[PDB]
Amino acid sequence: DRTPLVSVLLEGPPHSGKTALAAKIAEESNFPFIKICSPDKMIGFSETAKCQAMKKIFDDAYKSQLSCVVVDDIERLLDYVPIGPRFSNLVLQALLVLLKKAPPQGR
Amino acid sequence: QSIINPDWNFEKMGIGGLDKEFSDIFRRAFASRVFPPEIVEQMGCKHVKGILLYGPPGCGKTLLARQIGKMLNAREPKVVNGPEILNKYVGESEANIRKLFADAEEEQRRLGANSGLHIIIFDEIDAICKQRGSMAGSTGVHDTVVNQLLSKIDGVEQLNNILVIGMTNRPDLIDEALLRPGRLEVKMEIGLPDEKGRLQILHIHTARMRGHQLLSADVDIKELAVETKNFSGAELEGLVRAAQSTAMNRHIKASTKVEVDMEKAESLQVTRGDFLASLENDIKPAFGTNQEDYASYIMNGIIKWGDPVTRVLDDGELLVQQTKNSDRTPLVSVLLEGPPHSGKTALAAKIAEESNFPFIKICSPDKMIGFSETAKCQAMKKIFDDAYKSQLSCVVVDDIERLLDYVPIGPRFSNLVLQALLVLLKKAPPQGRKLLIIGTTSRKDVLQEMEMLNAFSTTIHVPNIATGEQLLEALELLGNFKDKERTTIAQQVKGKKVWIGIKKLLMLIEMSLQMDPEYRVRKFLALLREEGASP
Amino acid sequence: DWNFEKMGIGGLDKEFSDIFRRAFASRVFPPEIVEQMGCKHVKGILLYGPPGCGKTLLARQIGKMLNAREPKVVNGPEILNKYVGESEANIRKLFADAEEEQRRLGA
Amino acid sequence: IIMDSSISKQALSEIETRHSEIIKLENSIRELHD
Ligand SMILES: Nc1ncnc2c1ncn2[C@@H]1O[C@H](COP(=O)(O)OP(=O)(O)OP(=O)(O)O)[C@@H](O)[C@H]1O
Ligand SMILES: Nc1ncnc2c1ncn2[C@@H]1O[C@H](COP(=O)(O)OP(=O)(O)OP(=O)(O)O)[C@@H](O)[C@H]1O
Ligand SMILES: Nc1ncnc2c1ncn2[C@@H]1O[C@H](COP(=O)(O)OP(=O)(O)O)[C@@H](O)[C@H]1O
Ligand SMILES: [Mg+2]
Ligand SMILES: [Mg+2]
Ligand SMILES: [Mg+2]
Ligand SMILES: [Mg+2]
Repeated sequence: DRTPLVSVLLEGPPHSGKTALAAKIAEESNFPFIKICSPDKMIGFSETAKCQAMKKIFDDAYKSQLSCVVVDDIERLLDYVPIGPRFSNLVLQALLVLLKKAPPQGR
Repeated sequence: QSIINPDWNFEKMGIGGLDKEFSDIFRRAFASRVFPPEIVEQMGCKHVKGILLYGPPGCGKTLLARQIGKMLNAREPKVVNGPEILNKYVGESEANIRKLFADAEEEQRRLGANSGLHIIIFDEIDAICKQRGSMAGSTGVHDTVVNQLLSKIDGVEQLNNILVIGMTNRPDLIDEALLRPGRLEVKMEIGLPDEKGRLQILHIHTARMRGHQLLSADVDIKELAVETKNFSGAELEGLVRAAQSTAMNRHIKASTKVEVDMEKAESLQVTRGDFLASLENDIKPAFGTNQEDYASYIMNGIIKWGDPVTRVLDDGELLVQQTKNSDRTPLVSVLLEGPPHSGKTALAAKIAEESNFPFIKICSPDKMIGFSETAKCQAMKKIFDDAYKSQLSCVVVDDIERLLDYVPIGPRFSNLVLQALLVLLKKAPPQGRKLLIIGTTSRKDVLQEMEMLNAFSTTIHVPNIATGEQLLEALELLGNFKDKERTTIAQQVKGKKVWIGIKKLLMLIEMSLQMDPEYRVRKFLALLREEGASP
Repeated sequence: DWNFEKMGIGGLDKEFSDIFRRAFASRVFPPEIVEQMGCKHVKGILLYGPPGCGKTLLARQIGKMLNAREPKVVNGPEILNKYVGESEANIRKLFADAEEEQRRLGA
Repeated sequence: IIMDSSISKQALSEIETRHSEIIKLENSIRELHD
């Protein structure tokens, strides 16, 4: 109860099998509510649409007893390209505020 | 006798903490109408024939309607519901609206400059009198009704024995013509009870039970009145009914077939616990408060891990005492700085709580997820505007760098928010008021670059554990490792350097307490040494 | 005659008990104590939630519980009529028998 | 640049005796009864 929020990050070289080890960990927990937020369901969306989708998915998790959420391929959620560099700032700010927002009491 | 009756009453009737408004309205109206006519003719002035009441839902307007209907010695009041005069057949709406004023006009004709007054109460007046702009609808019943009423109230003919009291829940949806001078003047607002009207209301709604001795001696009215804040009369009555309901059901038993415990519920009393439970889980004020924020920002309390923790609180208390008792400086600001994961927001919240200022607020980024900069500026402006309506205030803006959307690649941020925050730190409040602003940040140098550090008045450091003895003291005060484990931990830390913040210490202890007893200390030491880093 | 088992609404126990406590409690106790306490009765209930957790079953069974007249149902927006000032009459035509009995008998 | 609009109609209290049968009332009062 001292720590009602925990986050972890999987890192490694590309083409190494990371998106298939987060799914297994999420599945083996047997939590009641499990959802995966991948960027292949948001093809062509502008910044605001992505922010709203992520916010809705995170709100769906505050109305349960305990849950797990997967954010796979971060580098593609907030568009990134080495030239420039260029990226979206709204998505980065939304993520950086959502990663430190404890849920309602006792969840 | 002119109009009023000898028994003013105003306490048996039921109307509660509305004294200044009633006295003021009796001053403005019902004064020229009660006086020797000769003096009035000597000045030669006419009366006022329009009053408008508005306020938040549940304040007592409708009750005032009936009580005024009883609290006069005139002929009789005619009360008509708002949207009941519209009729299907052509021309009947105007017939209904004009049918109301016949008696007053006839009597004025019979006795000009004499006779009593007729009072018409138009409940839900906003239903029929809408803006005459478009209405985008065939037929002009809505326009015709308003035009006819406007012609009747004021027109070529002059009527001086009629008064209209229009009560509305939202003045925004009212035609412009009526609010203009000459149609409806002296508009009052009925707000929420402050402290004494609240006690009067709770006494009015509880007199009966004490009359029959149904309230246990444990209950105290003053305690409940003080505890409940930002309530409206309807909320108070609902709370009383909820406590009553909690007891009524307490004395009953029904799982299979409804059954009352007669001869077991013959004696019934209401205890303070019933009131507390009802107030906690049954009735919640509509205006809202900041209980969740206060209980959520200080999650694990505040402990004393050394000297530094006391100094910051002492300086905050000094600043508060300064803002209380000075007239040359109506505005004061302070900045809290430190490395990340050091407990700055919690300390700011505690400092704000220690003072008993009537108005306190915390404006944090958590409420503005996905907002563009314009919305952020509007929200901050609204917060400060609302804070500009009291004799004392305290607004806490935490995590400044996350308000401007600062990222160190280029770098890039928002300009409108920066300028608005730079201007709102130097505007003094309206004369005879005070304000105290506290800020929380983690990157002092960046702010120093933008020329914002010189707008603040002072800065206070917030250090973290930097000595083995302090770490041992904090561990002891948390009470997790004891006896031999603490002995070995103290042995490993040879009074050397430990640059770790409090939040990280909590996280490390929790992560270390997950294995078997034999390996806990080793894991804790390994994590402390690896992440230990250097200053 | 009435038993909670016969209505077959298993799954919701705290909600039903709370509703029975807050509303159908002041109409069970002897009729003199309530008078002394000087308390009116609560008139109104609101139910909301996801699509299909049992909100219309509760309404139906509560309606069939009581030993009084049958309920009056208004299926969605069934009170709108073309002629000016007829929807108001339609709505006003619902609280008709209640007013008559209230004015005739009293308590 | 578009806005669809709905309309609401009202009936008329058609009266048989508001003209041409006030004359028929006279034909019933001043003539038939006379
Ligand atoms: N000053 C007061 N004295 C006594 N009771 C009060 C007072 N203020 C509020 N109440 C109680 O709360 C309610 C006040 O609302 P009321 O019945 O007057 O309707 P209203 O506020 O005009 O409603 P609406 O806002 O929809 O027009 C009443 O039930 C009354 O008992
Ligand atoms: N003496 C103390 N002072 C402050 N916090 C303490 C103290 N003792 C225990 N704590 C715990 O440490 C927490 C401090 O971290 P907090 O949640 O306020 O984040 P923070 O320091 O504002 O973080 P960041 O700067 O990264 O946003 C307090 O909420 C409380 O849970
Ligand atoms: N708590 C429940 N117990 C038993 N059946 C239920 C329950 N909730 C829903 N149902 C079933 O759902 C159907 C009715 O649901 P319905 O009242 O239409 O829900 P809603 O109106 O919220 O869509 C029936 O088949 C009923 O048996
Ligand atoms: Mg991948
Ligand atoms: Mg009212
Ligand atoms: Mg902080
Ligand atoms: Mg339904």
